Amino acid sequence: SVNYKPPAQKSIQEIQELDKDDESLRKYKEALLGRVAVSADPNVPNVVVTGLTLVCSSAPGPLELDLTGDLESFKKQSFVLKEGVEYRIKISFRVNREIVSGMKYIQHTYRKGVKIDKTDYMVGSYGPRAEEYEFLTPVEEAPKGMLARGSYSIKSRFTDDDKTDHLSWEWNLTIKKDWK
Amino acid sequence: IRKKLVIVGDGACGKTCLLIVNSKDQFPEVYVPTVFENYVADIEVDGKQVELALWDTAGQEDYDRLRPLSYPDTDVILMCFSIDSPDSLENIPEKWTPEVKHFCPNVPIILVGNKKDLRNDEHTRRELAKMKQEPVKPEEGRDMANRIGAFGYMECSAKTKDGVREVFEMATRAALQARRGKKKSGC
Ligand SMILES: Nc1nc2c(ncn2[C@@H]2O[C@H](COP(=O)(O)OP(=O)(O)O)[C@@H](O)[C@H]2O)c(=O)[nH]1
Ligand SMILES: [Mg+2]
Repeated sequence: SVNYKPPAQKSIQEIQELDKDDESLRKYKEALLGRVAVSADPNVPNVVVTGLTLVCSSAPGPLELDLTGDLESFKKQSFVLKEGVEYRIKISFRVNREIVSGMKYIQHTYRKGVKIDKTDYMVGSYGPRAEEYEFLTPVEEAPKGMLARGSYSIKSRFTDDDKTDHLSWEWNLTIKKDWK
Repeated sequence: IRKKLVIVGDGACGKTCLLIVNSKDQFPEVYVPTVFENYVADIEVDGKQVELALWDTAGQEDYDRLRPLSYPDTDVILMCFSIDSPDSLENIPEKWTPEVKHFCPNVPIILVGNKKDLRNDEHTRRELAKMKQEPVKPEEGRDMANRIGAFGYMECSAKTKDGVREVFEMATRAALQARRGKKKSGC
């Protein structure tokens, strides 16, 4: 509103041429830046979403989802986050052959079966590259309080301008008093 | 200290010449590149010392396809039209504003009216008069700035250099804010 656109390659170339040186140169340068691519073839796929990672300095262990693997098993596990702690969500992906415009990372969070949040993040236009991309979201905080602690379930969607489903997956986030 | 600027707006509204003037202190009278690339501007803006990277973009149609790659990580947008082109100004709310809100949701915008030297230029006034137009007025640029949520509206002339220095100082302020713003956140 926005737108768308686209275209381419051529354209660138053309531118460158224109022429040269011149312017162209420048343109180329630018382209370169864007660049480259790878492849061519376509178938392959042009975009391969490889992983999700919660960048959290306070966390005693790893917090990464290998998205090239089995996605269902994630529903039987969870990520534990202590209440109030800051963290960013890193989406690791590869743009292999063509330039992708208006990339968007969407999260709709659920508590006890019902959807309680919807958040869209603007990733941008990305040209092909041999090297993987890592998109960081702005600094977010884990929720705090009696009514905020508990088990959550996030339905993530990495998409774009043409509304292509580069990858869709479900992961859980359990907010606690302490890491334990 | 390290900040990213992206400059956007209609073809031929004077973006590249503005960046060249800011950078080299002289208007390019003969050759002008489609995009002026890789330049980091040293700006002192009261208190710090900023390194402001200047990312130029273009259209002319297909440069359309690359522009998106310019927006990751910007700290401040200069969104331009030219004061000799009422058409360029309507593109602000019609094209450039949705594009930049899409790619840079919460980055501050400075709306800039370029070619301010043409506002009383005789050939410009003649050419526009024949279309029952006239140069953009400052009030219009300020109200467009208001409408689109800009951090502010400024005018300059790359040709005479009037107002250029202040454009980049305000963009730098804006960027420092952003951071612061951032913280814040938302978701
Ligand atoms: N009168 C006048 N012309 C200018 C000014 N700045 C640029 N120009 C001219 O406008 C045309 C377009 O300039 P350019 O910077 O390439 O615009 P771009 O397509 O937005 O980068 C060229 O012919 C420039 O000489 C200015 O401040 N005053
Ligand atoms: Mg140009």
